[PDB]
Amino acid sequence: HMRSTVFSDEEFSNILNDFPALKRNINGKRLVYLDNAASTLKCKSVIEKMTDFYLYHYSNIHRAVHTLASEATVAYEQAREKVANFLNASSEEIIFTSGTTMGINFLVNSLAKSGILKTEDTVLISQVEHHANLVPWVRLSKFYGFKVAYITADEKGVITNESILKTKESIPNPKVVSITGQSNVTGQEMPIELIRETFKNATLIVDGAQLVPHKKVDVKKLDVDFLVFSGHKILGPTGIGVLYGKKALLEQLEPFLYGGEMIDKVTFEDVTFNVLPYRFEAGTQHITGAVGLGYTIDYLESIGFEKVEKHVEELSNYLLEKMMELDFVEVYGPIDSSHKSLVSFNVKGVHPHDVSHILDENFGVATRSGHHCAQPLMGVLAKGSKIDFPNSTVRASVYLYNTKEDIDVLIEGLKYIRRWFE
Amino acid sequence: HMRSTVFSDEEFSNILNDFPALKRNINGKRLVYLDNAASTLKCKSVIEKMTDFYLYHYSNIHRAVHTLASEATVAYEQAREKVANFLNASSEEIIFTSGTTMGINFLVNSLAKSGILKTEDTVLISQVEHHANLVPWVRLSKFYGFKVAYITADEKGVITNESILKTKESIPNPKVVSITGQSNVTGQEMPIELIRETFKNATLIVDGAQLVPHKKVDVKKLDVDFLVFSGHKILGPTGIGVLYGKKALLEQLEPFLYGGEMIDKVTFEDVTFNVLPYRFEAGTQHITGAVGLGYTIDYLESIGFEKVEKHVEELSNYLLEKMMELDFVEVYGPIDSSHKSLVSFNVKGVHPHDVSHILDENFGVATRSGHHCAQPLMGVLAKGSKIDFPNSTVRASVYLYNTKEDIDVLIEGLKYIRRWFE
Ligand SMILES: *Cc1c(COP(=O)(O)O)cnc(C)c1O
Ligand SMILES: *Cc1c(COP(=O)(O)O)cnc(C)c1O
Repeated sequence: HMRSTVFSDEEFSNILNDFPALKRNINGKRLVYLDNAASTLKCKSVIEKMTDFYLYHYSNIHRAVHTLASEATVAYEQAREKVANFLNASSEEIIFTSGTTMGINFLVNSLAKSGILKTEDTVLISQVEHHANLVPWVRLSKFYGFKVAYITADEKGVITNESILKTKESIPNPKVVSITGQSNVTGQEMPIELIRETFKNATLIVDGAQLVPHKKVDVKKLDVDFLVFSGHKILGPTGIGVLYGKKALLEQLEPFLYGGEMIDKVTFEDVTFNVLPYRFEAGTQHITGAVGLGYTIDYLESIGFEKVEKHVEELSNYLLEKMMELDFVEVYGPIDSSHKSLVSFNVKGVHPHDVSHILDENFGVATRSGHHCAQPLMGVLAKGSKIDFPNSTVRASVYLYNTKEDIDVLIEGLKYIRRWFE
Repeated sequence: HMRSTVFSDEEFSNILNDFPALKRNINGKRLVYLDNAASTLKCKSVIEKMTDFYLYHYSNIHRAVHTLASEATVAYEQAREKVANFLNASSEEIIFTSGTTMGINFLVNSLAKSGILKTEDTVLISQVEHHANLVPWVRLSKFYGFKVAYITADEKGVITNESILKTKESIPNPKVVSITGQSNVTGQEMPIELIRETFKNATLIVDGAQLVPHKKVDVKKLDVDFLVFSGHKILGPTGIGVLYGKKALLEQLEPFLYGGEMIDKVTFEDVTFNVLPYRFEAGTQHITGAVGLGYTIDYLESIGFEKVEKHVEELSNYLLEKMMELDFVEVYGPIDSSHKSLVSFNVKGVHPHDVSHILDENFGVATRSGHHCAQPLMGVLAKGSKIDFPNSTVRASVYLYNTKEDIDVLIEGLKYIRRWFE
């Protein structure tokens, strides 16, 4: 018994067989893939469907008169609809992009050009944001003149409900609030609805890159204005992301990028724009990445996405339990049920890169060491550290095809690393 | 005998076998794919390599933290080298993007943000430009205040050497010149060396999206400042493009997009940027797309790119001469050896969309009708037309896997339309 409360040994066994990378061995040990927070492994049946699409159903899309162009166009718009149903949005509220990062850049630039984010307006973000939801705001404040303010994290990197309510006293009327739906370092799932009510007049953006892959997201319930995520973190193709926005807001936004398809009329001197969603898709999109993403979502819904979520939840609880028992590790983030997907940590007396190196070479375990694209968060964690804090951490992250046994290999690995450095 | 002065019947038939779409039949007719100028068919061996990458050598990149991460990093970066070598560029001068369109948008925003293209300045483009190399200039000139000027086309859409000189009399020192390498409507390969020598102090950008797939481009010899093209038009994956820029210029440009990997140091208040080329690659790129495009380049080089080029030339000249024989069609563009790849035309008394539909439903022939994302050029061609010009054209376009027989099926379909429908 694989030790699941969610999947039978047969269903689960079938799932694992969908991921050929799991048959890889590193120095004679099976691959134990715990770097899911950076990117995920690919499903053979999904990738075969993309291959069939490239080889037999492919051409450029829209203005479709010939047979392949119709097929490709229909498949692409069908993919948009699968994504809209997955988020409870309408299809004209789904814009295909290159990724989360592009999505955030699209918003900052489009909000400023549309006249919504002005000089001396304030954008409020959190201290635990990924560079993708931090650097565009901080750098572009120098060109457009807005100010950036932060919701502060505690010395373990936690954004408490109290911090959220306290920030509102101090920054009462932010023009934009952009926050992570879940930290790629602390593992903390954020209280999005509490944020939405506390900053009732703000344009609210959620960085969904870590959240969307393992937890149900209903954009109407959350009442977010915009949400972004990346395909490659949900078993999907690279080069494909999603931007969701409220139809009423998208209708007033200046396009980020310009070119073909997004126009209606072009003259040498002026342009007008197409309707939604095409207004915000300039030139040839990642047609096959979109179709592939659609097929990824079909795969997840065939397993059943509530089961995906529960399985990841039980893996997360087990990972965090086992990590908390080790007396020679320091763990970051909340020790509560908001903590999901991943555990960032340091082994006392051992450099993070050595932890990841030995885990990989001697135990076949893939983890990541470093700042995890959250350099300012590291400075916050340093203040609460009780060790000689290396300004970086090790990170183990779980997803669909992981097991409790994978986690037991990680633990065995870490014990070994402690005994080896003494 | 397949009528090639370039490939033996043996080699040619192996090349055809690489493209499974060619086995498709439309109402009993074999696919005759002549919409290459929109996008190209995919090679099975290439797509199998991409499949092997996705399933067995996949992870996020640029940090040597575990075995699959290193593999994936090496593969992506060797793909960057393959592109650099194909264009005779250094690898730090090659930036992966989502396509040609994102590439132009990058340049316009970055040139403005960097203080290079200012309110006083003029960008010179041509009247034949695709929307990708027209709309961003026109629309952003309204936010940034620079001026847009145009090299004029004659009434068949031809950009003559004399028109280029005449523009130089009125606009002797444009800050930026952005010009097509080859028009997607007239097929005219532009005289890039002439343009480079005539505007020697401008920042010269070439939109190579139609050109690069079938003609050797040596960026050092041409001495262009920037060049852009799209993967999907050179047998490659969707969602992937290339931007080439001279190292000395890339080093002074503000990045277009911000996020992970493109930074060096991030604080809550300031950022610094990574080295070339990563300065201009924000967040996770289309990893597998880049690898695929490398393998596409390998494939073209195993055939022999000079042979590809000569095959497309021989096909282009046959297409144009057979179209010139037909007294019921109006042909656009120059009737000389500058005309390559594609022929835009109208059938007298028949709407372009009906031509395309009849060709597809009766002859298996894929063509495109519409404005081809060049609406201002349509207005230019309207004045030279001798028929009731429908503000659109039919276009047939040839590439590697096409044959003189394919072109003969097109011609037969056009005569069927004339003879019977009528
Ligand atoms: C991965 C991630 C991003 C950036 O995604 P890309 O796909 O690399 O553009 C942003 N935010 C969070 C929280 C992430 O985990
Ligand atoms: C196709 C094309 C473009 C746009 O390419 P995308 O891949 O759609 O970004 C730009 N210029 C010309 C001349 C083209 O043929």
